[PDB]
Amino acid sequence: MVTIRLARHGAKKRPFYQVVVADSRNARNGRFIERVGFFNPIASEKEEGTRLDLDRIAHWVGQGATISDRVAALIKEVNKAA
Amino acid sequence: SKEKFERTKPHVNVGTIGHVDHGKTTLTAAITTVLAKTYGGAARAFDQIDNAPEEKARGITINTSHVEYDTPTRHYAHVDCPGAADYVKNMITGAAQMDGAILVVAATDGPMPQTREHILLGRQVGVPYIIVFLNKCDMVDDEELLELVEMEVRELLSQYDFPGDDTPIVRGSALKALEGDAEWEAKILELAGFLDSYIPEPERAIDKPFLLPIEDVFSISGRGTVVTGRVERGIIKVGEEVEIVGIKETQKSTCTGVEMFRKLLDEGRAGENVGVLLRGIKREEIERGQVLAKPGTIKPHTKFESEVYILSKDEGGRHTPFFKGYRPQFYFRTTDVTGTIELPEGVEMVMPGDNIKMVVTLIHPIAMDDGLRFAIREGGRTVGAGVVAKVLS
Amino acid sequence: VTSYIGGEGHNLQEHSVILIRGGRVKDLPGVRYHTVRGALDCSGVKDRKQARSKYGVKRP
Amino acid sequence: NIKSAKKRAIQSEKARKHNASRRSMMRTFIKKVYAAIEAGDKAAAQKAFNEMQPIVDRQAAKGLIHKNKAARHKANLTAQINKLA
Amino acid sequence: ARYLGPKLKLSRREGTDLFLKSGVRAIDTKCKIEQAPGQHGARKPRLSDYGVQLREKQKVRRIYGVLERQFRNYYKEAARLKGNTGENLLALLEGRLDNVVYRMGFGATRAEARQLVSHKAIMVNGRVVNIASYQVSPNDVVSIREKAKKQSRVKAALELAEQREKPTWLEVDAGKMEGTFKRKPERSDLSADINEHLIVELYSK
RNA sequence: GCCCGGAUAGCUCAGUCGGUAGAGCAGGGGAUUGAAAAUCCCCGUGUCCUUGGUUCGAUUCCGAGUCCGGGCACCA
RNA sequence: AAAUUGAAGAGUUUGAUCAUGGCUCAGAUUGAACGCUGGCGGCAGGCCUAACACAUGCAAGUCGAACGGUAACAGGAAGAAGCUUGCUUCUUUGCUGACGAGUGGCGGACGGGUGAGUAAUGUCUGGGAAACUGCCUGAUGGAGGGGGAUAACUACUGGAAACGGUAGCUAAUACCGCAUAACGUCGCAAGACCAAAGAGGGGGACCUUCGGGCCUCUUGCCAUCGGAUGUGCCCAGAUGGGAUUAGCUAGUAGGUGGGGUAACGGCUCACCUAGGCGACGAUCCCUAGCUGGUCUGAGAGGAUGACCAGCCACACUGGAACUGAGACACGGUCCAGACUCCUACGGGAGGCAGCAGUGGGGAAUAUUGCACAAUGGGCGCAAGCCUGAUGCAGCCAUGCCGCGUGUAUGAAGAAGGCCUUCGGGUUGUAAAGUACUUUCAGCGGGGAGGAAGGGAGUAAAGUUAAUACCUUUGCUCAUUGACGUUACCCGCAGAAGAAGCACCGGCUAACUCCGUGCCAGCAGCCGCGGUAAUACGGAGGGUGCAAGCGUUAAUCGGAAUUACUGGGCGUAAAGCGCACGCAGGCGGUUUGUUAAGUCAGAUGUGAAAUCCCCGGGCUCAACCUGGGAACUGCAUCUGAUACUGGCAA
Ligand SMILES: Nc1nc2c(ncn2[C@@H]2O[C@H](COP(=O)(O)OP(=O)(O)NP(=O)(O)O)[C@@H](O)[C@H]2O)c(=O)[nH]1
Ligand SMILES: [Mg+2]
Ligand SMILES: [Mg+2]
Ligand SMILES: [Mg+2]
Ligand SMILES: [Mg+2]
Ligand SMILES: [Mg+2]
Ligand SMILES: [Mg+2]
Ligand SMILES: [Mg+2]
Ligand SMILES: [Mg+2]
Ligand SMILES: [Mg+2]
Ligand SMILES: [Mg+2]
Ligand SMILES: [Mg+2]
Ligand SMILES: [Mg+2]
Ligand SMILES: [Mg+2]
Ligand SMILES: [Mg+2]
Ligand SMILES: [Mg+2]
Ligand SMILES: [Mg+2]
Ligand SMILES: [Mg+2]
Ligand SMILES: [Mg+2]
Ligand SMILES: [Mg+2]
Ligand SMILES: [Mg+2]
Ligand SMILES: [Mg+2]
Ligand SMILES: [Mg+2]
Ligand SMILES: [Mg+2]
Ligand SMILES: [Mg+2]
Ligand SMILES: [Mg+2]
Ligand SMILES: [Mg+2]
Ligand SMILES: [Mg+2]
Ligand SMILES: [Mg+2]
Ligand SMILES: [Mg+2]
Ligand SMILES: [Mg+2]
Ligand SMILES: [Mg+2]
Ligand SMILES: [Mg+2]
Ligand SMILES: [Mg+2]
Ligand SMILES: [Mg+2]
Ligand SMILES: [Mg+2]
Ligand SMILES: [Mg+2]
Ligand SMILES: [Mg+2]
Ligand SMILES: [Mg+2]
Ligand SMILES: [Mg+2]
Ligand SMILES: [Mg+2]
Ligand SMILES: [Mg+2]
Ligand SMILES: [Mg+2]
Ligand SMILES: [Mg+2]
Ligand SMILES: [Mg+2]
Ligand SMILES: [Mg+2]
Ligand SMILES: [Mg+2]
Ligand SMILES: [Mg+2]
Ligand SMILES: [Mg+2]
Ligand SMILES: [Mg+2]
Ligand SMILES: [Mg+2]
Ligand SMILES: [Mg+2]
Ligand SMILES: [Mg+2]
Ligand SMILES: [Mg+2]
Ligand SMILES: [Mg+2]
Ligand SMILES: [Mg+2]
Ligand SMILES: [Mg+2]
Ligand SMILES: [Mg+2]
Ligand SMILES: [Mg+2]
Ligand SMILES: [Mg+2]
Ligand SMILES: [Mg+2]
Ligand SMILES: [Mg+2]
Ligand SMILES: [Mg+2]
Ligand SMILES: [Mg+2]
Ligand SMILES: [Mg+2]
Ligand SMILES: [Mg+2]
Ligand SMILES: [Mg+2]
Ligand SMILES: [Mg+2]
Ligand SMILES: [Mg+2]
Ligand SMILES: [Mg+2]
Ligand SMILES: [Mg+2]
Ligand SMILES: [Mg+2]
Ligand SMILES: [Mg+2]
Ligand SMILES: [Mg+2]
Ligand SMILES: [Mg+2]
Ligand SMILES: [Mg+2]
Ligand SMILES: [Mg+2]
Ligand SMILES: [Mg+2]
Ligand SMILES: [Mg+2]
Ligand SMILES: [Mg+2]
Ligand SMILES: [Mg+2]
Ligand SMILES: [Mg+2]
Ligand SMILES: [Mg+2]
Ligand SMILES: [Mg+2]
Ligand SMILES: [Mg+2]
Ligand SMILES: [Mg+2]
Ligand SMILES: [Mg+2]
Ligand SMILES: [Mg+2]
Ligand SMILES: [Mg+2]
Ligand SMILES: [Mg+2]
Ligand SMILES: [Mg+2]
Ligand SMILES: [Mg+2]
Ligand SMILES: [Mg+2]
Ligand SMILES: [Mg+2]
Ligand SMILES: [Mg+2]
Ligand SMILES: [Mg+2]
Ligand SMILES: [Mg+2]
Ligand SMILES: [Mg+2]
Ligand SMILES: [Mg+2]
Ligand SMILES: [Mg+2]
Ligand SMILES: [Mg+2]
Ligand SMILES: [Mg+2]
Ligand SMILES: [Mg+2]
Ligand SMILES: [Mg+2]
Ligand SMILES: [Mg+2]
Ligand SMILES: [Mg+2]
Ligand SMILES: [Mg+2]
Ligand SMILES: [Mg+2]
Ligand SMILES: [Mg+2]
Ligand SMILES: [Mg+2]
Ligand SMILES: [Mg+2]
Ligand SMILES: [Mg+2]
Ligand SMILES: [Mg+2]
Ligand SMILES: [Mg+2]
Ligand SMILES: [Mg+2]
Ligand SMILES: [Mg+2]
Ligand SMILES: [Mg+2]
Ligand SMILES: [Mg+2]
Ligand SMILES: [Mg+2]
Ligand SMILES: [Mg+2]
Ligand SMILES: [Mg+2]
Ligand SMILES: [Mg+2]
Ligand SMILES: [Mg+2]
Ligand SMILES: [Mg+2]
Ligand SMILES: [Mg+2]
Ligand SMILES: [Mg+2]
Ligand SMILES: [Mg+2]
Ligand SMILES: [Mg+2]
Ligand SMILES: [Mg+2]
Ligand SMILES: [Mg+2]
Ligand SMILES: [Mg+2]
Ligand SMILES: [Mg+2]
Ligand SMILES: [Mg+2]
Ligand SMILES: [Mg+2]
Ligand SMILES: [Mg+2]
Ligand SMILES: [Mg+2]
Ligand SMILES: [Mg+2]
Ligand SMILES: [Mg+2]
Ligand SMILES: [Mg+2]
Ligand SMILES: [Mg+2]
Ligand SMILES: [Mg+2]
Ligand SMILES: [Mg+2]
Ligand SMILES: [Mg+2]
Ligand SMILES: [Mg+2]
Ligand SMILES: [Mg+2]
Ligand SMILES: [Mg+2]
Ligand SMILES: [Mg+2]
Ligand SMILES: [Mg+2]
Ligand SMILES: [Mg+2]
Ligand SMILES: [Mg+2]
Ligand SMILES: [Mg+2]
Ligand SMILES: [Mg+2]
Ligand SMILES: [Mg+2]
Ligand SMILES: [Mg+2]
Ligand SMILES: [Mg+2]
Ligand SMILES: [Mg+2]
Ligand SMILES: [Mg+2]
Ligand SMILES: [Mg+2]
Ligand SMILES: [Mg+2]
Ligand SMILES: [Mg+2]
Ligand SMILES: [Mg+2]
Ligand SMILES: [Mg+2]
Ligand SMILES: [Mg+2]
Ligand SMILES: [Mg+2]
Ligand SMILES: [Mg+2]
Ligand SMILES: [Mg+2]
Ligand SMILES: [Mg+2]
Ligand SMILES: [Mg+2]
Ligand SMILES: [Mg+2]
Ligand SMILES: [Mg+2]
Ligand SMILES: [Mg+2]
Ligand SMILES: [Mg+2]
Ligand SMILES: [Mg+2]
Ligand SMILES: [Mg+2]
Ligand SMILES: [Mg+2]
Ligand SMILES: [Mg+2]
Ligand SMILES: [Mg+2]
Ligand SMILES: [Mg+2]
Ligand SMILES: [Mg+2]
Ligand SMILES: [Mg+2]
Ligand SMILES: [Mg+2]
Ligand SMILES: [Mg+2]
Ligand SMILES: [Mg+2]
Ligand SMILES: [Mg+2]
Ligand SMILES: [Mg+2]
Ligand SMILES: [Mg+2]
Ligand SMILES: [Mg+2]
Ligand SMILES: [Mg+2]
Ligand SMILES: [Mg+2]
Ligand SMILES: [Mg+2]
Ligand SMILES: [Mg+2]
Ligand SMILES: [Mg+2]
Ligand SMILES: [Mg+2]
Ligand SMILES: [Mg+2]
Ligand SMILES: [Mg+2]
Ligand SMILES: [Mg+2]
Ligand SMILES: [Mg+2]
Ligand SMILES: [Mg+2]
Ligand SMILES: [Mg+2]
Ligand SMILES: [Mg+2]
Ligand SMILES: [Mg+2]
Ligand SMILES: [Mg+2]
Ligand SMILES: [Mg+2]
Ligand SMILES: [Mg+2]
Ligand SMILES: [Mg+2]
Ligand SMILES: [Mg+2]
Ligand SMILES: [Mg+2]
Ligand SMILES: [Mg+2]
Repeated sequence: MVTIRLARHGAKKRPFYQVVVADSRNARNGRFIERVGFFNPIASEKEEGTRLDLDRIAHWVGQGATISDRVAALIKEVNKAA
Repeated sequence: SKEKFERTKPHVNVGTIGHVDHGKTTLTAAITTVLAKTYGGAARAFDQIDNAPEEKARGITINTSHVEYDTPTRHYAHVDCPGAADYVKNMITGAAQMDGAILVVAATDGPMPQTREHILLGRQVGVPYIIVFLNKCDMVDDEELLELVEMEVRELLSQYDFPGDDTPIVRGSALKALEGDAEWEAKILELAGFLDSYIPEPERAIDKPFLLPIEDVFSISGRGTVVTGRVERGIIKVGEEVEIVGIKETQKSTCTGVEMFRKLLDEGRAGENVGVLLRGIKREEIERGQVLAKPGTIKPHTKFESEVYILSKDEGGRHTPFFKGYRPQFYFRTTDVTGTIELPEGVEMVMPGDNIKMVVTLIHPIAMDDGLRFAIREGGRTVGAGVVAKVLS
Repeated sequence: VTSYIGGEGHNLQEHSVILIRGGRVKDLPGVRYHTVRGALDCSGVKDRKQARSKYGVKRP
Repeated sequence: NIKSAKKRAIQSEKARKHNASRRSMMRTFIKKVYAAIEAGDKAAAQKAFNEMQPIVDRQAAKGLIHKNKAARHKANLTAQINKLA
Repeated sequence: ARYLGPKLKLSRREGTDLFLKSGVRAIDTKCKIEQAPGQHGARKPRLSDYGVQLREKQKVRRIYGVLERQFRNYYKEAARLKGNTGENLLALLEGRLDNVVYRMGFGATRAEARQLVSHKAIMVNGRVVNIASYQVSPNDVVSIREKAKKQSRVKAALELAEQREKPTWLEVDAGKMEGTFKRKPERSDLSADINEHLIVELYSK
């Protein structure tokens, strides 16, 4: 099963997640098909915070790829009309 | 290493003293089987007190073995000393930690040369109390012969400066109590009563900072190097900073579990024999004689002034003068060490039976402070007691 | 191998376990090592002040 | 061993007792056709083929045998019946 | 981390006045400058080509108060940056906060300005800064916080800055201890004495 | 934790059963050379591993140690 | 708009010289070690050697919404008995919630670890058909009617234990028929043949025989054709060293036919032919995980493959298969072997190259910590449980990077040291002294951000006979942090707690004086020391780095000293003693003509990280991070014909 999940990079106490389309069996930081945006929880109100390319999500979710508990919330965060 | 040791009943360090082949080790075995059966503690046996090839083909004991027998009032911790003339060095370590001895004189042979040598070492080191035990009895079926030996022991103790006539002498066979004779089982149950009555609750130093002299080092397969010894002062909590000071140099370390006869502890209090497990130390690099101190409290020294009291023929020591360059053995807390003597100006010779101060350069540095008590020995016998005056290094 | 004993005076004799580093002396032909003064049974040089990491001596 | 999922040891042993018996049954019905092949006309061989055809297809559906295994034992075995007889 | 030794000794060895012990008084005349580096001060040096490079490097270090490890890092940034390697070396040094705080006149010496930066006095763009090495970006506003504003060391040290040349690239208010760093410093604006070319020559080999 | 061996002037070795230890090879002093090497003329240059004891007297006889050698064990 | 801005020499053969040519040195760099000295912090890292041997706890379970269990356990409900009639005793009740032990599902094959083997079975780059694919996901349509078992539990025994047997007994999504089946499988087609499992949340109406049936809805089950993701297999080139290894090879090389493989194949057989590889290095021997990269370099190259990422390989040693969608299975099974193991002598264990930790080896390398709070993973509708994966914490200057250790004034140019032509100089504004700070430690108080959620509510929607239940939801509640005495802030006290260690003859920045006398010692190269040492030892003085500094080892550089870019061979090292000559390298000249080379274009690809440039975020930096460029390539496809090749003439 392909799944859209966060990768967890960044320094100690300073996380930075690469949301990424990968196989369930592969490790968190390991193999993936292609990365599809990112997430930064320690960004705060500034220029950049969270980006998520919604065109590539239709190629995976439309076919048959699950979305993780956190990445599903960021699709709600980016919104369809807000 | 599983069952947690509950801190109930005061801890007391007991141990057997006496002549060679006199019932000293066999007494220890009798005390276990007697106290385990009636009260209902842990059993154990005689063979465990001394196995190895060295204590089987021979029969004699070398190593200071330990035993843990419990009674309603107190929790005793035994120290079975060797006894022979060859093994006085590893005895003194066992005798120093011991609070109240159990002397062993026998009704057939009576007081013999080592009994005098053992009690002499007991005084100068630190043996407050002592209890006699006649360890044959049955072999000579007589009322007059057995009681004449009791008289000579009272004389021995009182001559060498102990209470003597006040000490509770006990009679009883060690081998008869090993099997199951009702009269002889009860007579060594009586010795447990004499231990509670005569010896008081010992005075500990649970206030001034941590110190622990190492009596014997181990290497436990799985956990690491362990050091045993009575905690001279202070306490030991698990995961605390501990500095090892003495011979060679000085090394930083941390405690990772204290124990009491293969049982876990939280706080290793003062005045009780405990096995401290140190972190990241090899078997060879940590040797016997070194002390587990709290960092900063004590510093290793190779030179010091000290008020030495030399002994005379009557008290038992040297009987001739000596000059700078003389090298005897200085027994501090556990181990001994050799050192050159440098006398003060205006003192041509040191006569026997005299009070003087002197600078002593030791070959190995040992951890010491001002007001530490030591006993000088040389040539298989005592020489002089004393105290440390000033640090130099 | 043979190894040079630098500094003035040494405690080495018969046996005594010592540490060896690389370095030719360029005078004794064949001797192509140096004993590390301070490490193991090889002690420091007695009464040195200048250059004491070389020769393994502590502060005064 | 040092695990409570040793059920799979006794469960897999329990499987192959069953799994070998249904497998052994299948390959004997296939042997029954190869026995009929050699000295025989188109009559006895095709009777054995009609008997094993339901058994080989069935065992393929249960995941014992793969569907291509079953497909060959029809493909090659019909070719022995058709070419010789 | 810092020098913290005899400071005017460094000036005699180098020869020229390094502004290490500039302080309240203008001119020193209290060290036998030039002709006494040490005991053997009367010894005229032969001074090789490697010497003059090393002397010029050690001069620029000791003026700005930077060690070789951090100074060699300025060269590595200076090489990668555009323009000229020589001009980049010194432009990056001048952009330090302890150097800017000195040039504004909030510190008699550069070591005083460094301590003033380190001890939570200095504040830039509404944010306190402790780091002397803080690269002051173009268009900034360094200043002193209101708790430590108009303390005894700063008011006297600001009167010294009137006698100084005063840079064109930065401006100072002087009333409320508020500075304004505007553009990057030009080569011809400052110094006109410390050679950059010889420092580029030391590191390239 | 205990059994055993080993140590003699700068180096390699003799000498002892209490009678106070020597040999070569070095090293040093002088005449000679810038200093040497030889040449010539004179010297052991010593805590008998350390220290104590039995004695009139101990390298030598008997303890206790030093660092090193090899041997056997104990698992809070 | 930005993506390379890049190439240094010096000492040393000689009385001197120019050349040749080694030797050494100045720079980067590390998984480092060692010596001396050690304040903090931040981010990284931390058994390279014995793939040596291992005690202890722990690293994989999970659902009651599969099933018997009316339950091992703890607790409500119809009813019971004592007596302080609600306090106590106590049988029934899926019936209180759940769940010890089972039975079945899915997991255990992922995640972790380590490079022993492997020089090609492997890896890389680019292609290619003969394939399979649990979970996810498109479509179509099923799922109908039966049976015999079987554990647990008893019952009864065997065993020291591990672990059984014998008598029942019973449940299912376990199990097997049967009907049922096609664009499915097979056949030339006609034909034949091939499956399923059921659950849970609610109900008006009417059957009640009360176990309700039947509407409901979510989820599962089953067949096919599919996507997606994995994996299996094939080819081409590339991927170390040795010819003081020259021949190797019989299922070997190919065919026909049978078997077997998910799939094709000497995969494997039977016969048939006599091959196949080999000088563009087979075979044999030694060494080796491989790549993205790393370090170095002006670049070509040279070295290297710790950490992060992909692939392979292996799991106590040597084998085999079972189960499964996937293993010939790290914490499964079965044998055998070596070593530890416990017993009752019958027999049993056991597998740290999961995480801690031990001994041993070594120059050398760490806690038997906390936590699932986040991020993934496993099962489950979920809640949650599980997780040494991950996130933290401890230790270690092992690195990279930041801030420390005061800051002004200060002449008697003090004392003391050190030097002197004894006039003085120098240490030295150094110190003391006065003026000030108060970072960081040390105390005392504020306090984020890592937190998205999940639940009890609800609202309309969803959904239906229904103002239900689930799908989506938006509003009200009270909560979720191992880190944590957190990041950071603010008050306190007072310079207070906070500096070494190399070197100083030349190369190479910096000099005197004493001690010693080819001795003691130094030395990276040359070389210093023989009684006036700048080189030895100390002292003063300096210089260079500074919480580091040096020494050692290791790679490249300089070395144009293996030279493709870029060297030579009369006398310095170096033309075989001289011919002939096959294979091989090269080839006059003009027409053709292809298009192999070559060149141009175009598309696909060259994983991500790394590097590089412009940004951005941590007080700054290292560090993290967005986008770009790049990934110098390889493939195919279209062209160009000058050159080179081919084929003619
Ligand atoms: N007849 C008899 N013999 C006894 C008695 N107690 C002890 N013994 C014997 O005396 C001998 C001494 O043995 P043991 O006690 O081990 O010696 P020890 O007293 O420890 N001295 P060491 O350890 O120095 O040899 C043994 O043979 C023992 O059986 C007793 O009461 N009666
Ligand atoms: Mg894989
Ligand atoms: Mg937020
Ligand atoms: Mg006797
Ligand atoms: Mg005994
Ligand atoms: Mg005896
Ligand atoms: Mg007798
Ligand atoms: Mg007698
Ligand atoms: Mg440890
Ligand atoms: Mg097993
Ligand atoms: Mg088994
Ligand atoms: Mg099955
Ligand atoms: Mg069969
Ligand atoms: Mg069969
Ligand atoms: Mg049929
Ligand atoms: Mg089945
Ligand atoms: Mg199946
Ligand atoms: Mg630094
Ligand atoms: Mg720094
Ligand atoms: Mg260069
Ligand atoms: Mg001579
Ligand atoms: Mg002479
Ligand atoms: Mg002479
Ligand atoms: Mg002479
Ligand atoms: Mg003369
Ligand atoms: Mg001489
Ligand atoms: Mg470049
Ligand atoms: Mg050169
Ligand atoms: Mg040169
Ligand atoms: Mg020559
Ligand atoms: Mg030369
Ligand atoms: Mg010359
Ligand atoms: Mg020349
Ligand atoms: Mg180190
Ligand atoms: Mg070190
Ligand atoms: Mg060390
Ligand atoms: Mg730190
Ligand atoms: Mg870390
Ligand atoms: Mg390893
Ligand atoms: Mg192995
Ligand atoms: Mg092992
Ligand atoms: Mg065990
Ligand atoms: Mg184990
Ligand atoms: Mg536990
Ligand atoms: Mg476990
Ligand atoms: Mg239920
Ligand atoms: Mg339910
Ligand atoms: Mg299944
Ligand atoms: Mg793995
Ligand atoms: Mg990992
Ligand atoms: Mg891994
Ligand atoms: Mg491991
Ligand atoms: Mg690797
Ligand atoms: Mg490939
Ligand atoms: Mg490829
Ligand atoms: Mg490809
Ligand atoms: Mg399918
Ligand atoms: Mg399945
Ligand atoms: Mg699922
Ligand atoms: Mg689906
Ligand atoms: Mg469907
Ligand atoms: Mg029907
Ligand atoms: Mg029917
Ligand atoms: Mg039915
Ligand atoms: Mg039925
Ligand atoms: Mg049935
Ligand atoms: Mg039945
Ligand atoms: Mg049955
Ligand atoms: Mg049934
Ligand atoms: Mg089924
Ligand atoms: Mg029918
Ligand atoms: Mg039928
Ligand atoms: Mg039917
Ligand atoms: Mg029908
Ligand atoms: Mg039909
Ligand atoms: Mg049909
Ligand atoms: Mg049909
Ligand atoms: Mg078909
Ligand atoms: Mg067909
Ligand atoms: Mg049809
Ligand atoms: Mg059915
Ligand atoms: Mg079924
Ligand atoms: Mg049901
Ligand atoms: Mg129901
Ligand atoms: Mg109903
Ligand atoms: Mg569905
Ligand atoms: Mg489904
Ligand atoms: Mg498909
Ligand atoms: Mg599918
Ligand atoms: Mg398969
Ligand atoms: Mg690279
Ligand atoms: Mg580089
Ligand atoms: Mg470069
Ligand atoms: Mg080059
Ligand atoms: Mg390689
Ligand atoms: Mg390699
Ligand atoms: Mg490496
Ligand atoms: Mg590794
Ligand atoms: Mg790591
Ligand atoms: Mg790792
Ligand atoms: Mg990896
Ligand atoms: Mg692969
Ligand atoms: Mg593969
Ligand atoms: Mg494998
Ligand atoms: Mg494997
Ligand atoms: Mg393993
Ligand atoms: Mg195996
Ligand atoms: Mg195997
Ligand atoms: Mg499966
Ligand atoms: Mg199978
Ligand atoms: Mg399959
Ligand atoms: Mg496994
Ligand atoms: Mg296996
Ligand atoms: Mg695995
Ligand atoms: Mg394991
Ligand atoms: Mg296994
Ligand atoms: Mg066999
Ligand atoms: Mg076996
Ligand atoms: Mg076995
Ligand atoms: Mg491990
Ligand atoms: Mg270890
Ligand atoms: Mg070791
Ligand atoms: Mg270390
Ligand atoms: Mg825990
Ligand atoms: Mg919890
Ligand atoms: Mg989770
Ligand atoms: Mg699930
Ligand atoms: Mg589900
Ligand atoms: Mg667990
Ligand atoms: Mg844990
Ligand atoms: Mg650090
Ligand atoms: Mg270190
Ligand atoms: Mg100070
Ligand atoms: Mg000052
Ligand atoms: Mg001052
Ligand atoms: Mg002061
Ligand atoms: Mg003041
Ligand atoms: Mg303050
Ligand atoms: Mg203040
Ligand atoms: Mg603070
Ligand atoms: Mg505090
Ligand atoms: Mg929230
Ligand atoms: Mg929070
Ligand atoms: Mg929810
Ligand atoms: Mg809810
Ligand atoms: Mg609710
Ligand atoms: Mg609701
Ligand atoms: Mg708090
Ligand atoms: Mg907490
Ligand atoms: Mg103050
Ligand atoms: Mg101070
Ligand atoms: Mg003199
Ligand atoms: Mg002389
Ligand atoms: Mg001489
Ligand atoms: Mg001499
Ligand atoms: Mg030197
Ligand atoms: Mg010469
Ligand atoms: Mg001279
Ligand atoms: Mg002189
Ligand atoms: Mg000289
Ligand atoms: Mg030099
Ligand atoms: Mg010198
Ligand atoms: Mg010197
Ligand atoms: Mg200086
Ligand atoms: Mg200095
Ligand atoms: Mg460093
Ligand atoms: Mg270094
Ligand atoms: Mg090197
Ligand atoms: Mg080269
Ligand atoms: Mg080279
Ligand atoms: Mg040449
Ligand atoms: Mg030629
Ligand atoms: Mg020649
Ligand atoms: Mg030639
Ligand atoms: Mg010729
Ligand atoms: Mg010839
Ligand atoms: Mg050609
Ligand atoms: Mg040609
Ligand atoms: Mg041509
Ligand atoms: Mg040709
Ligand atoms: Mg031509
Ligand atoms: Mg033409
Ligand atoms: Mg033409
Ligand atoms: Mg043409
Ligand atoms: Mg053409
Ligand atoms: Mg054409
Ligand atoms: Mg072409
Ligand atoms: Mg073409
Ligand atoms: Mg064409
Ligand atoms: Mg081409
Ligand atoms: Mg091209
Ligand atoms: Mg092209
Ligand atoms: Mg890339
Ligand atoms: Mg590169
Ligand atoms: Mg920034
Ligand atoms: Mg900024
Ligand atoms: Mg980036
Ligand atoms: Mg990018
Ligand atoms: Mg691009
Ligand atoms: Mg790349
Ligand atoms: Mg590349
Ligand atoms: Mg390309
Ligand atoms: Mg091509
Ligand atoms: Mg083409
Ligand atoms: Mg064409
Ligand atoms: Mg042409
Ligand atoms: Mg041509
Ligand atoms: Mg042509």
